[PDB]
Amino acid sequence: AAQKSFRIKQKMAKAKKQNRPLPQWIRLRTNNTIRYNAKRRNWRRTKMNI
Amino acid sequence: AREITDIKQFLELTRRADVKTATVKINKKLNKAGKPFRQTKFKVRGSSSLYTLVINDAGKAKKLIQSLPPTLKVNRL
Amino acid sequence: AHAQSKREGRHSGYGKRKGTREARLPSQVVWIRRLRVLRRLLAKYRDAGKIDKHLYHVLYKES
Amino acid sequence: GRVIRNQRKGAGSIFTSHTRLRQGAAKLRTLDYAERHGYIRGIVKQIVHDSGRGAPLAKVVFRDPYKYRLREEIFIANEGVHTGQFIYAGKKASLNVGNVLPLGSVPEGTIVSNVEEKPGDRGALARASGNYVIIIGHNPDENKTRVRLPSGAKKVISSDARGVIGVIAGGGRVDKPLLKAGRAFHKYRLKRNSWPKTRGVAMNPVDHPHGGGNHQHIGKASTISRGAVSGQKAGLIAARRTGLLRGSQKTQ
Amino acid sequence: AKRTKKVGITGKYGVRYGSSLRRQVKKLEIQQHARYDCSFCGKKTVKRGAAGIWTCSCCKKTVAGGAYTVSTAAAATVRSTIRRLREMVEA
Amino acid sequence: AQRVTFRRRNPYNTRSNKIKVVKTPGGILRAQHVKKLATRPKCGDCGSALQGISTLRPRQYATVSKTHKTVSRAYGGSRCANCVKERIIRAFLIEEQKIVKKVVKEQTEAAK
RNA sequence: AUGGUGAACUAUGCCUGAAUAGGGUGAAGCCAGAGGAAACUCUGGUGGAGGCUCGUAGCGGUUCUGACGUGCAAAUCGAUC
RNA sequence: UUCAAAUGAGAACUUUGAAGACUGAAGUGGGGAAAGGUUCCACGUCAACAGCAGUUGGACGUGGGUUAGUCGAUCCUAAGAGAUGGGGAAGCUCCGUUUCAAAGGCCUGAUUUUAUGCAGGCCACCAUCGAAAGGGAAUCCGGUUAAGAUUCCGGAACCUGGAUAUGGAUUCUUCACGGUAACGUAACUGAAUGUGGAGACGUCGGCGCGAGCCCUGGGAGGAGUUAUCUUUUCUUCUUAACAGCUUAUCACCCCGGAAUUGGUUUAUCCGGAGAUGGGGUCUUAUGGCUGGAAGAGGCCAGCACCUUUGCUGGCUCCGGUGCGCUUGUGACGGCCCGUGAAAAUCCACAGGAAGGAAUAGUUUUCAUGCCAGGUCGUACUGAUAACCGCAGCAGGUCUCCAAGGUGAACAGCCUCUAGUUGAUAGAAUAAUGUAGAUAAGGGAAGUCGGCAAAAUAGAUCCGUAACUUCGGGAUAAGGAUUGGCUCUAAGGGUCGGGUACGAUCAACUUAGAACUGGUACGGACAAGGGGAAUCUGACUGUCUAAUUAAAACAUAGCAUUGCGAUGGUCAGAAAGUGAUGUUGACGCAAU
Ligand SMILES: [Mg+2]
Ligand SMILES: [Mg+2]
Ligand SMILES: [Mg+2]
Ligand SMILES: [Mg+2]
Ligand SMILES: [Mg+2]
Ligand SMILES: [Mg+2]
Ligand SMILES: [Mg+2]
Ligand SMILES: [Mg+2]
Ligand SMILES: [Mg+2]
Ligand SMILES: [Mg+2]
Ligand SMILES: [Mg+2]
Ligand SMILES: [Mg+2]
Ligand SMILES: [Mg+2]
Ligand SMILES: [Mg+2]
Ligand SMILES: [Mg+2]
Ligand SMILES: [Mg+2]
Ligand SMILES: [Mg+2]
Ligand SMILES: [Mg+2]
Ligand SMILES: [Mg+2]
Ligand SMILES: [Mg+2]
Ligand SMILES: [Mg+2]
Ligand SMILES: [Mg+2]
Ligand SMILES: [Mg+2]
Ligand SMILES: [Mg+2]
Ligand SMILES: [Mg+2]
Ligand SMILES: [Mg+2]
Ligand SMILES: [Mg+2]
Ligand SMILES: [Mg+2]
Ligand SMILES: [Mg+2]
Ligand SMILES: [Mg+2]
Ligand SMILES: [Mg+2]
Ligand SMILES: [Mg+2]
Ligand SMILES: [Mg+2]
Ligand SMILES: [Mg+2]
Ligand SMILES: [Mg+2]
Ligand SMILES: [Mg+2]
Ligand SMILES: [Mg+2]
Ligand SMILES: [Mg+2]
Ligand SMILES: [Mg+2]
Ligand SMILES: [Mg+2]
Ligand SMILES: [Mg+2]
Ligand SMILES: [Mg+2]
Ligand SMILES: [Mg+2]
Ligand SMILES: [Mg+2]
Ligand SMILES: [Mg+2]
Ligand SMILES: [Mg+2]
Ligand SMILES: [Mg+2]
Ligand SMILES: [Mg+2]
Ligand SMILES: [Mg+2]
Ligand SMILES: [Mg+2]
Ligand SMILES: [Mg+2]
Ligand SMILES: [Mg+2]
Ligand SMILES: [Mg+2]
Ligand SMILES: [Mg+2]
Ligand SMILES: [Mg+2]
Ligand SMILES: [Mg+2]
Ligand SMILES: [Mg+2]
Ligand SMILES: [Mg+2]
Ligand SMILES: [Mg+2]
Ligand SMILES: [Mg+2]
Ligand SMILES: [Mg+2]
Ligand SMILES: [Mg+2]
Ligand SMILES: [Mg+2]
Ligand SMILES: [Mg+2]
Ligand SMILES: [Mg+2]
Ligand SMILES: [Mg+2]
Ligand SMILES: [Mg+2]
Ligand SMILES: [Mg+2]
Ligand SMILES: [Mg+2]
Ligand SMILES: [Mg+2]
Ligand SMILES: [Mg+2]
Ligand SMILES: [Mg+2]
Ligand SMILES: [Mg+2]
Ligand SMILES: [Mg+2]
Ligand SMILES: [Mg+2]
Ligand SMILES: [Mg+2]
Ligand SMILES: [Mg+2]
Ligand SMILES: [Mg+2]
Ligand SMILES: [Mg+2]
Ligand SMILES: [Mg+2]
Ligand SMILES: [Mg+2]
Ligand SMILES: [Mg+2]
Ligand SMILES: [Mg+2]
Ligand SMILES: [Mg+2]
Ligand SMILES: [Mg+2]
Ligand SMILES: [Mg+2]
Ligand SMILES: [Mg+2]
Ligand SMILES: [Mg+2]
Ligand SMILES: [Mg+2]
Ligand SMILES: [Mg+2]
Ligand SMILES: [Mg+2]
Ligand SMILES: [Mg+2]
Ligand SMILES: [Mg+2]
Ligand SMILES: [Mg+2]
Ligand SMILES: [Mg+2]
Ligand SMILES: [Mg+2]
Ligand SMILES: [Mg+2]
Ligand SMILES: [Mg+2]
Ligand SMILES: [Mg+2]
Ligand SMILES: [Mg+2]
Ligand SMILES: [Zn+2]
Repeated sequence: AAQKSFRIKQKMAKAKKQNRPLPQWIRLRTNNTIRYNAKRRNWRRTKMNI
Repeated sequence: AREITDIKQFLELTRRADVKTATVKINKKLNKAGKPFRQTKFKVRGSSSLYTLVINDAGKAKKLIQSLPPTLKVNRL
Repeated sequence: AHAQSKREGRHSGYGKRKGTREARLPSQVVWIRRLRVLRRLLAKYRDAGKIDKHLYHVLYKES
Repeated sequence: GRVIRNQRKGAGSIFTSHTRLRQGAAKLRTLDYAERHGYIRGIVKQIVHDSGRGAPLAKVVFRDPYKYRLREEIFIANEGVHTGQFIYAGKKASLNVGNVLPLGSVPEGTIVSNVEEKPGDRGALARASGNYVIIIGHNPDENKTRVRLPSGAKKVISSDARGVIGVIAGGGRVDKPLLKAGRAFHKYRLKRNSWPKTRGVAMNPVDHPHGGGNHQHIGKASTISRGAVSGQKAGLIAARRTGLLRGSQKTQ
Repeated sequence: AKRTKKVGITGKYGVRYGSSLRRQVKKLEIQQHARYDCSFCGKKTVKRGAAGIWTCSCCKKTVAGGAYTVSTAAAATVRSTIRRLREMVEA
Repeated sequence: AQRVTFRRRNPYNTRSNKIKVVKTPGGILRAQHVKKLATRPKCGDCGSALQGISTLRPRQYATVSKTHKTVSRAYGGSRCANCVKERIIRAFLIEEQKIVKKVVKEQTEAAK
């Protein structure tokens, strides 16, 4: 770390973006079933394994 | 980066095509041990060197300043 | 203040001393000091003609 | 049980030689036209330490007979040879220390080093610090020449085997007690991973023919047969006698 | 002021290894370190430089020699033998 | 009192990571990294530094005028004068002694 | 049994780097001096040797069979070493 | 740990102020390597989470933030990895790496159908991957952000590639002069081929020098103390890369010709193979002066006004000290059966193919001038909460910088700078505990056993047995002494002397003598118990991570065995396979 391949930078980038809460307007959709974001990740409870 | 002393050689720089800007600086200093005197530095920005010419003589200073090319962009102080 | 009373020689008796005499000041430093002095007094006394080269070259090795 | 130590050596894992610092291979000149019809002059340019070797090497440079340039060879230095010396290699060359000559052209009693087993193998016999070989005969028909190797064995080779007059330098190296473990240590550190040596008798049976027992002991003759098989041959392999050697050796 | 009755340089090893090995070492040490005569420029300035390498302070020649002494008994006798056998070839 | 940090990511004391402390116009201490020292070119024959020649890290010699890279004499910035003196004598004498060898053996041949 | 995955721990070798307060001892070499008929023997200095020694950091892990023993901890903590 | 304020529905726990402490530069400081990956920063914010709390957070919501020709990568090669003509193998694939291979490409010439065929001459180097600590082209200061900075802004440089003209240099003696020489210089053509050097190299020791830090006088500011005392205590006073001149131990040259041997290092090395002496040449580490550059930065004072915030002044000066400390470097010296990488890349030289002037040629290794410099990383943490240990775990995890006193000291103990003041809290102080201490008289009677604990300890001086491999044993054992204050004496530098001394400056060391005290004084800290034997391993070293550290293993030493290569020992299913082997009996292998 602290001097990364672009490969790794990329992945970390993608990761940041998946780290939002459920966009609440999905909740309103007909037949919506997704309550919250069940795949949320947090830097000190689960490590990325790269 | 460069110092200069031939008051002739200097003048020749000041008309050296790429010499657009130049600058004259003034310093209070002291003479020998007793009193002070007005020192002036003649800086010319060549394309890769800043030549400066220290005229320690207030007299030769003034006469040198009207020697300056009328087309040069002299910065005063 | 203290540091003054040192170059006045105070606070320096046997009870104020924990490094061995040699730690406090090496023997060899003493020597090099002393030898270098004799060595060069000889040179001036030679340069000056006060002493002649034959006497100087014995005093040297004798130093 | 386990694969014993002397069987793991063959795969050369941790067991290869420690090579990084060695000067290069020590070899005589390629037996070309100059050396087998006349002689050719060189200059030892340097005599120098080879890591993990007893005896110093001698960098000796020659002229290329075929191109304008200097081709440098690495010799094992004979005692006496020196920086600046001129070295002569060839059939028709002269008999002084340092030169290299086919065993044919040296009278018996001549004493030479780095000798070839066949002509041109660029040097094979007596290279170790101290060692040499003495010519003891000639048989001009089928030009063979007989010599006594360092071991004691006598052998015969082509009279076109090249040798170099003199003994190998740095002799006597083995008279100085190593004194401590660390010197053997630094010794083998530039050779190979063969030191220290656990005795097989201090091992467990999986480890060795010698392992185990409530006291330490070989428990069977330690003279193993030639016909024995890997994993069996530790001890006195094919020993034709055994015990303290009494009275002068020296082959007859 | 005679500093040691017998160990000399071998004094460094203290009590270790046992007199005899120490005596054997002392001998070869004294040879190996000692300053030698240079056959070439005639000054005593040949000191050792890793076993069998003997090279001259002033004048800068290097000679392959014995592991702890310049010339080795063997070397020399061989040098004499080679003398003699060579002579046979011109006369 | 004032201490100092490295100025590059490498945190170790390698030969290529020497540091020198320095006083800036800001009135504080700052590290400055320092190139390894250049060694002196050596004489190809005898071995000394050869005098007359500048000392630069090897690629810096292409940023310097050719007079910094030689002395005038034959084998200028390559061999050490005394060494050239020597090889000249040797060259002359050997070539002379060479002629001696030839007329002497020409004599042998017609007087034998 | 068959086919696979491990040397991020650790063991060993190789390559390339880095790290180690302050003390005690005083080996070769060297200088000057003294005795003695002689052979030779003595003294004072200099010098700075060692898998040397006191002891931090380091590396280790001896005893308390100390703490803890549903722990800080699936091996740790303290003192002493 | 404490008081108060502010905030807030709510405050032991947030923010601010005050106070009391701590880490004590071997840091609880300032940064990095691996690893994490947004934790960084702002704003909002408390449902869960931070084993009390919570208005706070590395949590939660929403956003913002990581700027390079010069820093790294990228290139190089190391151990090693691994395609290829091949050889094995039913085959997945195994072996081979320059190997039993028809292995490939540069300089220009020949073109003036034309774009590039042939003409020479070479060179036979045979992939490639493998270092963010090895090798390596080149940047610095100041300023700036909520969060980036050797990356932005400012100024001032440098390297590499490409183009190029002007000036200077050089030539009618074509390819410069000068110097006796070491060699000098702004230049001062040079193909193939060859050679040389740099890259490029152990470790310890003392000695010499540099830099930064430390200590210190004077002066010009600002701050603190002032019942009393102190011309006082504290602090500011700085100068980057880069460039011109100058500067060095070593080394070398010229003159000279040496015993009465001289010169000379702390360390005994040097001289007829030319010393001592006198005169010069060189490297430019390093430093000095100037340019950069005072216009910056630092410290003050005097006005201005809600504001952005200005504005005007000054001063930023001269010195001293050294067994100091850290680091750098030099010439030396000890050591070795240890002698302590490679390659890219750069330059030089030997060579002389060639091309070149007087009506005008040659020259870009001299100066100046023009253009350009891609891609990816750059935030932060680096740990008693940003990494690994199920976790904000007393564990583990590579490194640089390093102030004052006491002291031998990077020890311990106290401090400055910086950083903390985190660890649920309140009230009591029963038993039994854990950790820290003391105890009359006796003194191991306790106990398997002196386990634990106590005793000893620094230094200076005196004194020191058996025995021994003569090196030790040895701090053997055994003794005395030690504060404070006031004196004394000894130990150095620098200068002029025609071809005996004087004058000044700057340092703690060592010994001696008075006086002095509730006989105390290494006053805390720090800091060996000693002796006589028996058993056993020679020693230093090694191991059972996590019940065994030992007498076990190792080791030097000793002895035996096998082997001359068509070989010994060992590897492999096999092979044009492999280890020892870059080897050769002073060797490898096996006990
Ligand atoms: Mg001494
Ligand atoms: Mg000194
Ligand atoms: Mg002196
Ligand atoms: Mg003398
Ligand atoms: Mg098996
Ligand atoms: Mg190998
Ligand atoms: Mg081993
Ligand atoms: Mg054994
Ligand atoms: Mg063994
Ligand atoms: Mg066992
Ligand atoms: Mg068995
Ligand atoms: Mg059996
Ligand atoms: Mg058994
Ligand atoms: Mg037995
Ligand atoms: Mg200060
Ligand atoms: Mg950094
Ligand atoms: Mg030159
Ligand atoms: Mg020069
Ligand atoms: Mg020429
Ligand atoms: Mg590992
Ligand atoms: Mg030390
Ligand atoms: Mg001590
Ligand atoms: Mg020590
Ligand atoms: Mg007498
Ligand atoms: Mg020592
Ligand atoms: Mg030790
Ligand atoms: Mg010890
Ligand atoms: Mg101590
Ligand atoms: Mg520890
Ligand atoms: Mg250990
Ligand atoms: Mg413990
Ligand atoms: Mg216990
Ligand atoms: Mg319990
Ligand atoms: Mg300890
Ligand atoms: Mg609290
Ligand atoms: Mg404190
Ligand atoms: Mg400390
Ligand atoms: Mg903390
Ligand atoms: Mg950081
Ligand atoms: Mg992380
Ligand atoms: Mg934050
Ligand atoms: Mg809540
Ligand atoms: Mg949490
Ligand atoms: Mg909670
Ligand atoms: Mg709560
Ligand atoms: Mg967030
Ligand atoms: Mg965000
Ligand atoms: Mg770079
Ligand atoms: Mg690239
Ligand atoms: Mg392969
Ligand atoms: Mg690569
Ligand atoms: Mg690299
Ligand atoms: Mg590197
Ligand atoms: Mg910004
Ligand atoms: Mg920052
Ligand atoms: Mg900045
Ligand atoms: Mg800029
Ligand atoms: Mg600019
Ligand atoms: Mg260019
Ligand atoms: Mg000229
Ligand atoms: Mg080359
Ligand atoms: Mg080289
Ligand atoms: Mg290297
Ligand atoms: Mg620079
Ligand atoms: Mg001189
Ligand atoms: Mg002269
Ligand atoms: Mg250091
Ligand atoms: Mg060496
Ligand atoms: Mg060069
Ligand atoms: Mg031609
Ligand atoms: Mg140019
Ligand atoms: Mg490109
Ligand atoms: Mg950063
Ligand atoms: Mg933290
Ligand atoms: Mg974790
Ligand atoms: Mg996990
Ligand atoms: Mg932890
Ligand atoms: Mg902190
Ligand atoms: Mg707790
Ligand atoms: Mg009692
Ligand atoms: Mg008693
Ligand atoms: Mg009893
Ligand atoms: Mg009793
Ligand atoms: Mg009882
Ligand atoms: Mg018992
Ligand atoms: Mg009993
Ligand atoms: Mg005890
Ligand atoms: Mg008591
Ligand atoms: Mg005994
Ligand atoms: Mg005793
Ligand atoms: Mg007293
Ligand atoms: Mg005095
Ligand atoms: Mg033992
Ligand atoms: Mg031990
Ligand atoms: Mg165990
Ligand atoms: Mg087990
Ligand atoms: Mg033990
Ligand atoms: Mg244990
Ligand atoms: Mg024995
Ligand atoms: Mg085959
Ligand atoms: Zn010589």
